[PDB]
Amino acid sequence: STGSATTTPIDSLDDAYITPVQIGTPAQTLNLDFDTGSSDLWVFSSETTASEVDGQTIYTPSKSTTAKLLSGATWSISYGDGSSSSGDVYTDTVSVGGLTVTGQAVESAKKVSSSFTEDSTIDGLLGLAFSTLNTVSPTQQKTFFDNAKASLDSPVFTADLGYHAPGTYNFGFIDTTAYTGSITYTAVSTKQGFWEWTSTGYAVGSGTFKSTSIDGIADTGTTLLYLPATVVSAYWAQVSGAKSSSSVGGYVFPCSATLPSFTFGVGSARIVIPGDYIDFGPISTGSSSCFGGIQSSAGIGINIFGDVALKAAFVVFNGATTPTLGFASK
Repeated sequence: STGSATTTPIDSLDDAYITPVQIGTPAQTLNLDFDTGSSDLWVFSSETTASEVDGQTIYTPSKSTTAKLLSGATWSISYGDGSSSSGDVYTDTVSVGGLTVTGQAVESAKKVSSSFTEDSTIDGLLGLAFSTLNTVSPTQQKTFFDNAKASLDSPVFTADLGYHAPGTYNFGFIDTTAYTGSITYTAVSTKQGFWEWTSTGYAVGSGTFKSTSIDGIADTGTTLLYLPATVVSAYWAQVSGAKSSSSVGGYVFPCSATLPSFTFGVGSARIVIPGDYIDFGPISTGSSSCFGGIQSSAGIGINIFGDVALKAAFVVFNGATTPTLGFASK
């Protein structure tokens, strides 16, 4: 089997991407944030505290003939940005882009933090990291990909995120028309439950490539590119007037600036992030100070190849017995 779904930026900055997901019988379609940095599929629901729902589409398990309470199971998650959610669990039929999993754990939110309430466009998350990070207790549950894997033509999914435009998540096949050149594959460590890999270095604009190992995770659920402070300083030093602002919470730059590209290494191959991808606009409406899309990972504890990096590539998440990651230009 295979599946293919379009993923759409939630706003003009590509702050996140939403992908329609069918849950239950008859289908209830929710727009979920596909997140390769977590492993819970959770949704706004009929059980969510009413004061914490503001425009989201909710899953109502009582209206699904295939929903079954997973008795005794609860979940609770916190994300790197400080947001969180928690609740109980149903199993139900879940389909993405024509690909159907029966018995998928659908984690129903009873509580969500302010960040989620305030974002009307995201109805929940669909985790695509390794199932070892799934938070369901006392019986840990499998991700949608893990459940689908054995049925898929090939045990892979791909992320093809657009810059200021829609893109595609495919399951079970590699669309050879979706990228240019060849795909370069690189080793993955699953020891922390992430799609963790090692970049071979970086370049700033037309500068010389610096060969250096950068351990990080491929994370579709993080907006920006978070790298070591040395690397990030080297980038922003090429932008006149750029500076790290503790009050704003990262590097800002004059909105009048032209940003250089940023290149990262995948084995001997190179992915170029155009400068435009690194502009996240005025820090506040009408400001001439703009927020940078490359930020320091210092104090996160891990480097994160978020959407800023991933949308510059066609990315293969290979879930074979020994997982790997593939990157191609597009």
